[PDB]
Amino acid sequence: SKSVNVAIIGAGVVSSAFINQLANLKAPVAFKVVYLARSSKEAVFSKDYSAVDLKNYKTAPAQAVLPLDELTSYLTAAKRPTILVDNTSNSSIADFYPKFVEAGISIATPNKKAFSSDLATWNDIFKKSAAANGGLVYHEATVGAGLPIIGPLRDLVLTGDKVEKIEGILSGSLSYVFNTLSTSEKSDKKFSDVVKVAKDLGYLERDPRDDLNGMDFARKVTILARIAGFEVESPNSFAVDSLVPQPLESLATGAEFLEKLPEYDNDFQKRKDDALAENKVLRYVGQVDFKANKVSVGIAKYDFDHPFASLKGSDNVVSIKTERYPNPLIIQGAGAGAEVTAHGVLADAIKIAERIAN
Amino acid sequence: SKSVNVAIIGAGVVSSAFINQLANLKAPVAFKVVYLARSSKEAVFSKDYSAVDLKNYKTAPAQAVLPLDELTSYLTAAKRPTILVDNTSNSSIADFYPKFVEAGISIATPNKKAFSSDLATWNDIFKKSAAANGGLVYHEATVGAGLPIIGPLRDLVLTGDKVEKIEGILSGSLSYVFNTLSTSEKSDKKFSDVVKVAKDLGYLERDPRDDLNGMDFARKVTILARIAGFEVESPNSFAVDSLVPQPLESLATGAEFLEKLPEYDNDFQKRKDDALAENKVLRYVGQVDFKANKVSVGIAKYDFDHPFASLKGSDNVVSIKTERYPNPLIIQGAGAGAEVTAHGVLADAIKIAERIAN
Repeated sequence: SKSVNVAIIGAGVVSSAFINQLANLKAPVAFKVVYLARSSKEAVFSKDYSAVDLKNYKTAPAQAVLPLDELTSYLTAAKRPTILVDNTSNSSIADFYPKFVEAGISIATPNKKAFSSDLATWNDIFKKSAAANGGLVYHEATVGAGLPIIGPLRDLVLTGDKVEKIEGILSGSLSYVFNTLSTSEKSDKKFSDVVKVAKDLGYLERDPRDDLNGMDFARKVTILARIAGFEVESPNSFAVDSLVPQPLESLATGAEFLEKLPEYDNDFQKRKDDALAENKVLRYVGQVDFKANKVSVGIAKYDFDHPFASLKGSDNVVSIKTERYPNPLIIQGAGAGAEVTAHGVLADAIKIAERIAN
Repeated sequence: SKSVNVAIIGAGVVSSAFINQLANLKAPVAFKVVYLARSSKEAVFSKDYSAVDLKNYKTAPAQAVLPLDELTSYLTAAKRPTILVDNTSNSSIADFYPKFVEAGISIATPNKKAFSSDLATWNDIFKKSAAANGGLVYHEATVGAGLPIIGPLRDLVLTGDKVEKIEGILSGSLSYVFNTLSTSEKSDKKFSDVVKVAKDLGYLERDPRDDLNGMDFARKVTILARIAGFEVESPNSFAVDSLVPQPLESLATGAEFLEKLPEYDNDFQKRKDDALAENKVLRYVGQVDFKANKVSVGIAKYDFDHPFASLKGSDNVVSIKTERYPNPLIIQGAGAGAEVTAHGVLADAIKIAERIAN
């Protein structure tokens, strides 16, 4: 009986999986899609706020995309509780989050641009969200896709627990590289060989240096740190050890990087064998250490029986050590993928709907 | 600015841990406690619904507790959104949940008696909850205390994911004994000596057979199965391999049972030492197998690399394999304790207040 209006701004397979899960959703609160941008130029919507048929939105009559200023006024004029679903990674759309929040529009998004920018933007979003009639901001899918990381961490902070240590493998592609490369047994597999097979399997982009610089990893560490109380200024304000070797960053094309990368496999082989000599595996981790007053993203060593040393494939994992959890809360699973990301976004949008629908 | 009325029913260490966490809460929703039952005979409440001072409820003028039928009328007469916090294990208040829910009173509790009984009681509670003006029912603290298990599992079922395999260690007591009695090495430590430690170390209660029959384990498995769609009739509808030998069940004293347990110390030694030759570790797990259409609670052999083979003492763990998670979602951490249980109840209460307050 209760209902909310939904505006979907998507592009790729995450948006396609979200619409399909939304169309097949059987829930108490009803969702009515009034705006759906298929690409960066087309959008499906009616002047009378008629429901967009999610079964045939791909062939429905489309118009030019409403600018963010005009989309806000369009959604406000319906006089209904509305949720904005930002299924992109667009920095421009993320810059418009404060305007959406003031106008009473709620946001459910996997985009982490607005949450891993400057600290001022972070404080600005949630201050206007806490204000009267401010929209709700749920962003569980920004860290670990549908894994329950941000939600349980916010409940920890809200009820009075004090977090002292957050460790995590928050990149599916880089988790695959190190789990395939560094185990508890002797191995001769080369760093460049696993990078090249991870690229053609789909874990790394066609140019792997976008994933190997650890910047996307650092954005997720910034989000968890700010939720936990470690108020980081930006993902550039702490140490992020890029996996790209220094003399290979100026190369313009990916083929030149993949051609020169194998000449650094000797340096990685010795480092992996050096840690194996002291009975440890290598892992590319992000750490929020309140005790050490340190936030960092880089390679670390872990004992053979450590939970991180038994990760398989591209599984993500996060370890949350707090005052009430001397032994840390550990959550692991698939941290990426179209369906699991769309699940995290839809779960957030349902929680918002239960709170604002009428 | 917005608020709900709260009626707290409690007893011992969890109730005091919850009241302290609620007294120091800095949340956007206000909680006005209009009824606080300290013991089974004394309660603090006023004719005018005056708020109970949470820092002085112990040294306040107390009245006789209101019977359940009359407590419901007292709470509904205020015409305010109300949450009942049931910090007990009492079976009479659990039986009254349908009356609480139909009256519009929401419930947040760690008491699993209402959720681990007959299947007709389970459907009745959530049908009256789903009905118009029905109270919300949040019970995350029933399985794994404050660990995020029921929440995430409800979400993926709600968004259309198909569960196919749930495994879990759900007893801190039984997790301890099986961790310090079955490893990848080789141990002559016998079954009685491990139990004798927890016999008087607070892990096991006065009568060790209470935490060895696996019935509390079976209660939590029943809850997870019903959430995921395996509608179990009762915890006595599937196999529960009690660790208490049958000839020892007839004894009336826990000390007399423990002294004749070493008769089977060599039988478990045979069980333990043999599984090691198979490169397997013995763990006491609960399983919800949708493919085999079977629920069970008992001993099972697990590999050395399996996550269940390296648990930190009494840490609980749950594994959820679904259509979207071929590699299962795994959540582990402390599954018991007054502060972490109270946190699970408080986080649920906050989620309820976010949905009903005005």
